[PDB]
Amino acid sequence: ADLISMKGDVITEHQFYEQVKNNPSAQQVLLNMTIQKVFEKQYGSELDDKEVDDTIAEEKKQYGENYQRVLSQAGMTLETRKAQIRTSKLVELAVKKVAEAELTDEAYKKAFDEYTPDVTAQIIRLNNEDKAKEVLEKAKAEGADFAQLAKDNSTDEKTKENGGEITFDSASTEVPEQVKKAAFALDVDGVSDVITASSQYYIVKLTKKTEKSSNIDDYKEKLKTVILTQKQNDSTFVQSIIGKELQAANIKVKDQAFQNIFTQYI
Amino acid sequence: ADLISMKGDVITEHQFYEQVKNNPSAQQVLLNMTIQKVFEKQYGSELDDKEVDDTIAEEKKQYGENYQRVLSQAGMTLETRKAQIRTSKLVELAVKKVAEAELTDEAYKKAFDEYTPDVTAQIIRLNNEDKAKEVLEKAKAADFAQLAKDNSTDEKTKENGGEITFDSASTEVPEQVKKAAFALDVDGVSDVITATYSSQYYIVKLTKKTEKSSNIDDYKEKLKTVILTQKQNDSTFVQSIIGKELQAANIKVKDQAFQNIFTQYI
Amino acid sequence: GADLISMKGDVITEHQFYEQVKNNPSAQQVLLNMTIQKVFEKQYGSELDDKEVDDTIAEEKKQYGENYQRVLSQAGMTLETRKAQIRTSKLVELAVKKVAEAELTDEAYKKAFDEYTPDVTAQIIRLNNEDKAKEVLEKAKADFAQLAKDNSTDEKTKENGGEITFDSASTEVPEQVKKAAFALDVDGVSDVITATGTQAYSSQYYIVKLTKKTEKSSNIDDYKEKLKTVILTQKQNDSTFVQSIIGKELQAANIKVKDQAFQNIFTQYI
Amino acid sequence: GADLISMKGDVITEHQFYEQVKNNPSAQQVLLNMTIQKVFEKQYGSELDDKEVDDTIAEEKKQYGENYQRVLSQAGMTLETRKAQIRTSKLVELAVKKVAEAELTDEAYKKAFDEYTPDVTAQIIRLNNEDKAKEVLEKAKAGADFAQLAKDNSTDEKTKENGGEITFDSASTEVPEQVKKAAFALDVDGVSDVITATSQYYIVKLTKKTEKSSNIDDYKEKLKTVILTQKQNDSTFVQSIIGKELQAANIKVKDQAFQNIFTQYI
Ligand SMILES: [Cl-]
Ligand SMILES: [Cl-]
Ligand SMILES: [Cl-]
Ligand SMILES: [Cl-]
Ligand SMILES: [Cl-]
Ligand SMILES: [Cl-]
Repeated sequence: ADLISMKGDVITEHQFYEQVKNNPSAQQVLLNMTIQKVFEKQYGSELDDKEVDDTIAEEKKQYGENYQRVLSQAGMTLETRKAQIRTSKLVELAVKKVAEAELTDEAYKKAFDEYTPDVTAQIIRLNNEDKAKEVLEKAKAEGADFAQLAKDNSTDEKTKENGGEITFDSASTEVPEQVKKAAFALDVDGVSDVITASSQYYIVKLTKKTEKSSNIDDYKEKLKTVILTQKQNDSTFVQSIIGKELQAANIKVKDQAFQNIFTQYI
Repeated sequence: ADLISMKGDVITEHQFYEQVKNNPSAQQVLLNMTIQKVFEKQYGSELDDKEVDDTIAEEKKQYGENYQRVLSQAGMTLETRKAQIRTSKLVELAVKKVAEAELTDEAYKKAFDEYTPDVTAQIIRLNNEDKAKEVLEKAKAADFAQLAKDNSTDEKTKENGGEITFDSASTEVPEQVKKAAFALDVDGVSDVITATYSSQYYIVKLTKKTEKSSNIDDYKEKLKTVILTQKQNDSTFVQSIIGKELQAANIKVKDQAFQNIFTQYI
Repeated sequence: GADLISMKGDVITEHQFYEQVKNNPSAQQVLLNMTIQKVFEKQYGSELDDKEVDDTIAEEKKQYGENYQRVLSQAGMTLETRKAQIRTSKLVELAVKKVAEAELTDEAYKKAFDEYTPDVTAQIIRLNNEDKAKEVLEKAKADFAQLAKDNSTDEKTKENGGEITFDSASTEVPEQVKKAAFALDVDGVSDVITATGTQAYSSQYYIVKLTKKTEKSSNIDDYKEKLKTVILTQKQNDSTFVQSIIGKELQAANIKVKDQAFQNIFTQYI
Repeated sequence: GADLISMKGDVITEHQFYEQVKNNPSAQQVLLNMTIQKVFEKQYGSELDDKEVDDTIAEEKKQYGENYQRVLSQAGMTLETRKAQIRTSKLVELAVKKVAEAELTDEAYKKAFDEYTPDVTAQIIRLNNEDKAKEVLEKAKAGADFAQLAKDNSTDEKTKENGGEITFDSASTEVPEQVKKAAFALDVDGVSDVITATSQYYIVKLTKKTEKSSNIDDYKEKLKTVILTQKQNDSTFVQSIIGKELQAANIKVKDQAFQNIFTQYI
């Protein structure tokens, strides 16, 4: 109950709460706790722990020895960050499930009209931007071998061996969004500009293009993936899903200090 | 008590405490609560309430009609800010005492040596260097008061012939103007002095100069103010006084989560 | 030792003048400053290039102009020993930056990261009169770039439609202007902000229009360098800190004060 | 020459210290004072007994008490140099007196005579508070005996025990100029209003007024002492005497650093 003690006085946990409740950073914590509980009740039994555990494991490799430090500077630990990813994946799972159910034929067609089928291309991934520009000037030379440039310079171990080559749709998650839209904009044998997506630098050469069908029926599972991704990144949709899940949980704010921050949702 | 309720669950105050205690902005609130209680205990009787009201009055004038908006951004009200300002003055007061107590004869000797008593002069300030050179050829040959009235940009001195009295400790006039002025003879005109958002140009005419007395007591309080004002703005000094006052209060941090924000002090 | 003054049937020698001048407070400071110079040259001298010292004294000569020679006399300096003083100052602040860097804790970085607010773009309109600021405020309830271009006293911002980018740590913008701007929403106009009438500056009045706001990241490393500089420049301007480093460095030299007259001026350090 | 400071692999010597310190304005003042001291000690020194200085030293030492060592330190000085300063001061005034005596003229005597007011006996009640002064002012004007009012109320310890009584002329420095001019304007046995000197508050009663004689010969020696004392307190006169005495010594400045500070005299 006592947080701090001194000569002739103490600070209690409740005294600490009564001061800190007006802090906007602390108000955000109660909002995020409420989003966690509501979404845990609704979709927590549907979300596997392996979905969270793989992502927190994935994130630990990206930072490595800096991971303990950066979390402590943000005021977090292994558990609190795990809860944050879990919360984020519960909202995403809810957006996925509500979107899936609302998939219309009129929706499938809109995606179908803007869809692109398999496109083979040679991609070179880079770290240094000075290298990326130096690789690009070589790629536009008279008899420039794009394959050897990929073999010599590219960081991507999987495509590096095969002269940077890769095949992908609009629905592929294995290549970035900015990289794909650059690839579809090119003519065949066209080399892209330096595409950017502690970030990564890409150059793409368009090799092949495949014909798209009239019949939508065979592209159903891939158009589904495009529409879901669009809904995952439509913030107006994501905020509605949060708002509607909170309204369905029937949250009552007991202390009036936290009344305004829930107004966006309630 | 409960803070949020929903279908078959509540977020309790203690659960909110357990999440929010790691929040860096929250950790600052407890530290400030601890500083507020200790400094009130020791220096509260000495501090008069009127100069706390002078600061919040000045602060209300600065922001004007942005004050409630700026206060809400910080997560505060007029009352809680007035408490925060009171704490600042209690720390300021304690810092002043320890600075007063650490005054040596050597610091006075040094401050006395570097001090130059009040001189009276006439200054012309200009934005353009080549206009300052044009005005200087007139000034060095002349009615200096009129030249200031017609050319000077300093709106404070301009109207009364560019007239000004200052000593070495003066913050009204720049270092280079002061030093240039002290080095002049009476009725002498300086060269263009350049003070360094935007650099300015100056022409100084010395009217009068006070003779610096032998005895140090003649400028005792003026030198005391120089030495204390310097210590008041040293963050390292202020943070050391806070630390020593917290150690004299015999603080025990009971919750491990706050241990780190206190190690700098205790 | 030589003779400094000669009269009929008597002289003042250099040793006799020394034996009197050693009690002069100003003279005791000169021995202290000669001591600081020698120690800081031995330690950090090799690191400092002479070009930067030549830049400072060249800048300084332009600032004073033909006043400079006259001004150096009053400071107890010739051109040579001023150039040496500037060098010593640079060697001190160089040494203070190293120890400040070496004493950086994670809590210092964390506290700075918490209090720091990232770059926001905005348009400002500085004004001399209060009644004119009330006039422009109601008009700016609008093309804020035009209202800046016509009315703004700040000639730096006026050219680019009043626009400016700044952190919380920017000293280019006043504290109350920054705090007012961070409290706005995007495309939001503040009421009149007032920099009050003090001795140095006359009272200024500001109207702020927030244009862009960076979202504050979760990763400290995105702002590490800006947070590093604000913590270091704080310690650089702390007189107590600089004095402690000087005192530490003088203690490391193992200085023996031979003449008793100077013992007290060294006691603050040793 | 000897070593002042030593450290690892280096020393600062006396000559090195001299070559630096000689450009310092305060150090240049010391040498000018040493030169004034040696010249005046050579010419006039035999006339001044050290008892004269020792009496003045014992006066200061008895005043400040056991803070005497500290107040000398605070003034950038010691017993030996302060003793030398008093000595040099007394030899200058002694030398100035001789020139003043020889330059006495009947014009000078006539001007002193016109401004002179002869001996006046008056009872002064020195008061620290203005409220307490106006109370005693009422009591004196009523019936009342003025000697007891001074005994039972005056702060000046010397006059208090003698019934506030003191005798003086226009020359006497032991009573203030505002009090003297008030006293000369009263009628015999008349009481003044409250007088402010600057802040102490005086009430005068004129006991005895000497009628001023028509003959200058009746005040010859007193008027002489006025003229000489006036020449003593005239800074321009004193400086000129020091200046001319330095010229007579045939002073060569053997170092160009000190050339300018002597040029103020020679
Ligand atoms: Cl093929
Ligand atoms: Cl504050
Ligand atoms: Cl002391
Ligand atoms: Cl020096
Ligand atoms: Cl707004
Ligand atoms: Cl005493």
